[PDB]
Amino acid sequence: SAGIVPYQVKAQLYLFPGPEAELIRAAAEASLRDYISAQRRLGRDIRRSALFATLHVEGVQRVELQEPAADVVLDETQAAYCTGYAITLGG
Amino acid sequence: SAGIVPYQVKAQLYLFPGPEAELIRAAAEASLRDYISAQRRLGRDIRRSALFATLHVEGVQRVELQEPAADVVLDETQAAYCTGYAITLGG
Repeated sequence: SAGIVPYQVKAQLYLFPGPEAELIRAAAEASLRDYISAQRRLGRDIRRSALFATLHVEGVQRVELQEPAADVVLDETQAAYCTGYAITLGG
Repeated sequence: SAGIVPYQVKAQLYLFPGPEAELIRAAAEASLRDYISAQRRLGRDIRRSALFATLHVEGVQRVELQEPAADVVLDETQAAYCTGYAITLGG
């Protein structure tokens, strides 16, 4: 099999309309980048449920998560690598 | 007129191998009860993404959320009511 498993995170955040909206999105992105780094360091699977939790910073009413469409499960010889992310407002 | 829209929360928690499973489960349930009361008081929609975030307390690796199977979206005259919950351990 391939040794590196690629994944992307594509999500839309739905917020209440207000001036903090762009900031909340940046907070969600920072939280995500922290998650990406942590999972890389700990070599863990990428779970949709954890990504929802990661993106649900304060002010986020719902998260629509397009990618990854399914969990990223690694076999014993694989490592996961995030090939990019796109966190936008729904909203 | 508009009534009350019922929902239940059925989920299984998959935890990281380590401490006592039951304390983590109680914390997730406690977090859930807070979410239920908060949404009822604010009359907001019930979103699966928010429930994932709610159940992802420390120690939780993955959340399987059976119910509610879909988001509970209310019109301007409706209210949501949780008719019960079941938070169990996966493995």
